[PDB]
Amino acid sequence: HVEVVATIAPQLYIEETLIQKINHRIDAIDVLELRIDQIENVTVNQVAEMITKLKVMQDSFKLLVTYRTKLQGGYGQFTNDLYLNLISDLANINGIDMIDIEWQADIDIEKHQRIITHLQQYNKEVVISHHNFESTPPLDELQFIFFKMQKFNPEYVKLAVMPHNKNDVLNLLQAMSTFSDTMDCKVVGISMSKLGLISRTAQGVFGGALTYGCIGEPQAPGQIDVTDLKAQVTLY
Amino acid sequence: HVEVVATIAPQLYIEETLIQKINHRIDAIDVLELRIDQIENVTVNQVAEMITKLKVMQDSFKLLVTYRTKLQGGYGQFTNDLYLNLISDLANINGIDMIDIEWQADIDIEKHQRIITHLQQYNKEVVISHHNFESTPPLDELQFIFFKMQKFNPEYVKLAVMPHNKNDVLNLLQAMSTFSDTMDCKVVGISMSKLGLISRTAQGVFGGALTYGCIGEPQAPGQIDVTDLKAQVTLY
Ligand SMILES: *[C@H]1C=C(C(=O)O)C[C@@H](O)[C@@H]1O
Ligand SMILES: *[C@H]1C=C(C(=O)O)C[C@@H](O)[C@@H]1O
Ligand SMILES: [Cl-]
Ligand SMILES: [Cl-]
Repeated sequence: HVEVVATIAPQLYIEETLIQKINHRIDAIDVLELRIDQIENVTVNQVAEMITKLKVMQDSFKLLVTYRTKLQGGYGQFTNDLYLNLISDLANINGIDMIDIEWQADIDIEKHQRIITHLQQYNKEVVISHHNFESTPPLDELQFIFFKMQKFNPEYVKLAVMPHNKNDVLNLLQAMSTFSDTMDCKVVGISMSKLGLISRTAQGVFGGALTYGCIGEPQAPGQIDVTDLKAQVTLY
Repeated sequence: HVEVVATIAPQLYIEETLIQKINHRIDAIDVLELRIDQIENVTVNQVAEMITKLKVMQDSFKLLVTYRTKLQGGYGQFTNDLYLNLISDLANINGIDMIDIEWQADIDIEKHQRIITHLQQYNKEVVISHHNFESTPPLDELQFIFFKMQKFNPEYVKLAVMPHNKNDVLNLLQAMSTFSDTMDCKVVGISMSKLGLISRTAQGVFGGALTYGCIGEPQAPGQIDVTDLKAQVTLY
């Protein structure tokens, strides 16, 4: 039941060459993730334009739009206020199925619940996400983070962490697995880098709902092509 | 550094057709495991004859001979006395590189140390093995079993256990991983069945030294072809 996400990161012009590679991989892709943080001064209208090119394929996959802030390992240098206005305004593009919203311990909980409630009222599935690109907290802290993110009643919680050792990979898998056993909410757990690759291929074994791959070059530490990732998912 | 084992289980006649399939897979196979417990009243001289056919390939892989008792999930119904005489007598076949000897909590420790010391004096590498085909003990018990088997100073310790859930798979990986961090001894940890398949493909990720696959049909619960298993090992 694990769905394969293809992450793309184009500029305001989605190339015909990229549309072509998406189509060659159509049977591997359940979710197409349009990263937009790589577009300096991206607007909602530019996102709407790019989605017009993708929606022809809307029958073959769900569309997820993700603005990854620089603080959380992406390229987005929007202010928190401009970022949260972008997330809220993405509710109006009909073609979007899913929206990523970032979680960290210092957020305004009230504002986050307002935006999340708004996205869901506009029939958008919310992925609440947390990335640590430096380290992997101990097991009890990983479970704590999943627990705090699920309190917003999102469709998905996503935790991505950087292992320094084997135990860090096992702690991410164990946290995801325990969460998946106890909660209705869908869970996504990533151990990044080649060391954590087993979290991407065996995601379904440990109760996770999405696994992220690329079409060309790795879009995050440890990513492989979605054709190869679908083949991996199929093995487990 | 994880070595791929190809398990074969022939009758006194090793078929030319089997020798052919071994040769097609020569680049995937580091260790050829000749199971012999499927041969009722197998003798050391019959093993010696079969090894004559295999030793032409001795440059391309190590030869491991394994008598798996019925109590430990194999077909061998030799008495403990006849089984331990077979293990000791395998020391005299020059072509054998490795010998599997079974461990369980009720063994005569003195006799086991004598045989293990004899095999090693005859320049055989010892794999001390324990199989539980019904269940997976809790983490502290898994570590206990590895700890008791390593006290014999074997070349390898091998624990194969049957998971009932995700936590059982994670406990096998964690036990193997902790053992590999603290001991010089090589370690092999198998979670059997499709649920435990990640233990076979990601064995090297968690500090394990061997991973077992087949040439045709699965020879143990969860096994895949050694070509596909080598490809998996190569990914991690
Ligand atoms: C979340 C996680 C990713 C990953 O680790 O592969 C890729 C990124 O684009 C997603 O937003
Ligand atoms: C030990 C383990 C095996 C496995 O689980 O694949 C196969 C068996 O032949 C080995 O002795
Ligand atoms: Cl699809
Ligand atoms: Cl070889």
